[PDB]
Amino acid sequence: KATLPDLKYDYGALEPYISARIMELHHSKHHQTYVNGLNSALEATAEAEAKGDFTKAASLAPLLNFHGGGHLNHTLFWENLAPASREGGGEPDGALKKAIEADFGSFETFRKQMNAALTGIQGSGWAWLAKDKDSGNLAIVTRANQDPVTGQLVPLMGIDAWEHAYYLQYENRKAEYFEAIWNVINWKTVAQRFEKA
Amino acid sequence: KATLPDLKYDYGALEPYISARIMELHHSKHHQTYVNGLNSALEATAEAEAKGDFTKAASLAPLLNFHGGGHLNHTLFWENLAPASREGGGEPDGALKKAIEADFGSFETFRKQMNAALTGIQGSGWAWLAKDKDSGNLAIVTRANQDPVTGQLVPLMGIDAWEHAYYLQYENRKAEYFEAIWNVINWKTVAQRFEKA
Amino acid sequence: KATLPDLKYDYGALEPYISARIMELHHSKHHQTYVNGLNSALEATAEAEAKGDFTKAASLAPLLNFHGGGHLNHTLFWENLAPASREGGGEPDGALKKAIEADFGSFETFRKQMNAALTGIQGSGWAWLAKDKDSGNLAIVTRANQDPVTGQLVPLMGIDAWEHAYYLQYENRKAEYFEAIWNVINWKTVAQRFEKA
Amino acid sequence: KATLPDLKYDYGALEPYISARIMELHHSKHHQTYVNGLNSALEATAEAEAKGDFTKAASLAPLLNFHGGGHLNHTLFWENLAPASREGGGEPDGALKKAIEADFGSFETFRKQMNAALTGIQGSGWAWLAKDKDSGNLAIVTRANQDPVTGQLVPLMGIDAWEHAYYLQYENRKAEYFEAIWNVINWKTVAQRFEK
Ligand SMILES: [Mn+3]
Ligand SMILES: [Mn+3]
Ligand SMILES: [Mn+3]
Ligand SMILES: [Mn+3]
Ligand code: NA
Ligand code: NA
Ligand code: NA
Ligand code: NA
Ligand code: NA
Ligand code: NA
Repeated sequence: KATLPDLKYDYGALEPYISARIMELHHSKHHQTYVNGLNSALEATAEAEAKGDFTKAASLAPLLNFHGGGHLNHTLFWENLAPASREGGGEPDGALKKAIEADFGSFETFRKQMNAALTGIQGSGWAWLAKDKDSGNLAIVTRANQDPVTGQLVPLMGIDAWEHAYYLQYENRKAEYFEAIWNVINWKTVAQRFEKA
Repeated sequence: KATLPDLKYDYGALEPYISARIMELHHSKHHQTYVNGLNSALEATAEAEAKGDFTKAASLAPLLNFHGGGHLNHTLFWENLAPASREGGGEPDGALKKAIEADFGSFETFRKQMNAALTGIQGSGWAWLAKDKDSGNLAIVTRANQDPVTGQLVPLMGIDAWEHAYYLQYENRKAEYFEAIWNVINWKTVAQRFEKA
Repeated sequence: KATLPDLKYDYGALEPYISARIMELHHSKHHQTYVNGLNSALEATAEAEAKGDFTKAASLAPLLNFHGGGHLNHTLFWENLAPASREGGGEPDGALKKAIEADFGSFETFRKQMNAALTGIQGSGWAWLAKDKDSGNLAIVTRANQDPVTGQLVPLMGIDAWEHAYYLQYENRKAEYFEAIWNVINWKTVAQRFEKA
Repeated sequence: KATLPDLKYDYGALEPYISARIMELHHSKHHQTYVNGLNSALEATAEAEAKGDFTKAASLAPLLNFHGGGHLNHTLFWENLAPASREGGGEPDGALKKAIEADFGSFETFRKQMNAALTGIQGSGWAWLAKDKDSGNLAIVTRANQDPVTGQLVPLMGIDAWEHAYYLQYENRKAEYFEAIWNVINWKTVAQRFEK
């Protein structure tokens, strides 16, 4: 079944940009809950279907979307987060940089639009840098709740805008979080994602 | 494996209220598409799960909801329709009639409010008479697209408000469709559901 | 122009159930932001309407829904909260208590159903005890984000399930918050609302 | 007062690709209903605000989005439609041709993508070729119901996937409609919107 991926660093390795207690709760509590809920959903869909109860199997689709989205979203999230002193922060280079410039004008303009995109989210949700699977063309998208980036879009970089991703440190000052997190984004990971398939 | 149920009468039995062409298409084409989509979603989900691809599994949630919802909703829809010369039309009686009367004042008022609810649906959707699983109180709810009536509420009588349910015969004049369909509602089916919920 | 209502008590007066900092931010930051956004939207709608720019006028709808809902919800929310030493806590009496018994069997069943409702919200949202304006029947509903309770239902008592409502004090342990808040619900306010709806 | 815009041709001018009956219904009944609906929402929002009733004003937001969106979407829709014999059909030229070829690979690749997006719409909705207001970066997007394309994205070409846009002629065969409509898309208009 699905498992919680370990982090590549200690919970407090993203300070002062994200607090240890946030990293701790977020990974060990919130994501774990999505892992658990993802396994429970697949198991119920399975057991309902072996019984020919499609009404029941189809009634689990929202929980599969919520938890399956959560597990995926957070997995990609830790992956593109890293300590500022090491591979976190800065900006991309090579092929990824060139497409960002060609699709957004500059990295700085992309940053602004993404922060703007994050700001505009009403309630719980995510903003993503994504590409078209076929052309590679880049876009800034947002997702409500745990809805994922899938299908025609491949996700490259995600910032979680749920209140639980920042409130303990930044409280209602969500702008400060959105500005701060760029220091711990791992653009090496984003490039790998972009430069593949 | 999920299957398209046959109707209990011929495609033209509900004329003049719903045309034979509408019924034919609605069943043979539209509902069939939902059945196939449901089995396809469920196969693709199991295929993924065996290969530990939870990303793919979760990505199929929308199609499971949509097609799983279409199958259930249309299944119940056909069941609460019957030719006017038989079990269709008229008004409910017995415990059902008293329950309608309790929660809506009269059958006529319920019929008025449901017609309004159908009229107020923006885009594609369904209106249902539903029953609270604990108290038994009745209400009119609306659902977008093919989202089902599930959880706290049990569906008893549905009317489809997607344009394919009426456009060939009534065009934009949805109010005429909503008024006409009461002539072919199977209140014997509804009362059966009412007894078991 | 819309204005921030004043609380009827000091920020720390709902302790230990809700912390002072939470009440402070929730009222002076979050609600104040909705009030500002609502006025901003209504000014913008008027400015475009006078220029015959109906494209602009329509585009301001999500903001009008978002802020105007947030204004309504929180206004109501402060009104059905009070200190335990005073009007807060306990159980309702009179017509309300009995109406609750009629539609949920007991006050405690309703309580469990409310907490179950709150817990089941995916993402940001609210749970309400509402009353049907025609039948007088009570029900528990949920709303996404700041989507209000309007139309056929009249809100009677609301609980806020957005994370900023509890996270500083309860962190991810929302069930502690949902359980804890009943000690500061103002049933007399809810009773006034019941009487007049 | 918002008003129903005039079409620049007779209702039967888009046949055999869109029928006279669909066109007449779509314009004279559906869009007219969005026009009246918008004006009513703006009125009641005007009434409400004067009364200091902000609960009533906010409660009108769903209708404003729905009707205001429908007015905008259909306005643009007729503008990017024209009789095949004239401004309709064919391919876009100019820098718009170049952009599509840059962003999608080919017009043929782009077309298929949109047709697939349109087919992929669950329920009522639209598909749009849009550009980013700041970069000119093209995207295919979809909107539920009458939700419009505003803000960071500028719509350039819309195709309506509501069932009332095709069912009378094509019935359930939505793909037939999606493939057909390309012979009456006005790319001159789409090219204007692109050049802003
Ligand atoms: Mn999160
Ligand atoms: Mn149908
Ligand atoms: Mn709040
Ligand atoms: Mn249309
Ligand atoms: Na990490
Ligand atoms: Na591009
Ligand atoms: Na907020
Ligand atoms: Na709205
Ligand atoms: Na959409
Ligand atoms: Na036909």
